Amino acid sequence: KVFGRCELAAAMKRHGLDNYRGYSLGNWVCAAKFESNFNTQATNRNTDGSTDYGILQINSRWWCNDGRTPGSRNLCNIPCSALLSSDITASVNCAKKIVSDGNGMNAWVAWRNRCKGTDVQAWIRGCRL
Ligand SMILES: CC(=O)N[C@@H]1[C@@H](O)[C@H](O[C@@H]2O[C@H](CO)[C@@H](O[C@@H]3O[C@H](CO)[C@@H](O)[C@H](O)[C@H]3NC(C)=O)[C@H](O)[C@H]2NC(C)=O)[C@@H](CO)O[C@H]1O
Ligand SMILES: [Cl-]
Repeated sequence: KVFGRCELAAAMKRHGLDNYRGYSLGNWVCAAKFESNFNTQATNRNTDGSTDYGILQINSRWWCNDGRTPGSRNLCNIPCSALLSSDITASVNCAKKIVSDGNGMNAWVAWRNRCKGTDVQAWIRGCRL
């Protein structure tokens, strides 16, 4: 599923990400835009052999099991394929644990390099929230 911007904003708010760990909704929408272009099916291989999955490009070295990332963890206790669903529940629940793990939203490379320190409020402009 390719979410609309305000569509994804509304789904993220419903699942409790607006101001989760202090990060306003626009941060999460901006992160998803540059991680996945709002595409729940997005996957990308990393040089270390891990893969990033879904709307928030959650990585198989730490967070989910894809059966092909040796010596990895599965800290969200979930198959990585669950992160590709049109329903973002699994991705949001896993994202909550990631952003709680010490480094905040810096865990998302695209957020650090493209959203952090910008006017992220613009990402929810016009949305009926
Ligand atoms: C969205 C996503 O999947 N992002 C991936 C990152 O999560 C990952 O970064 C590494 O994440 C682990 C787990 O959060 C980091 O470990 C934590 O490090 C902090 C100290 O910095 C410590 O407080 C935590 O206890 C520790 N958690 C553990 C050990 O479970 C680790 O620092 C991150 N590594 C780096 C190089 O930033 C990166 C890299 O694999 O991938 C993203 O895609
Ligand atoms: Cl980047």
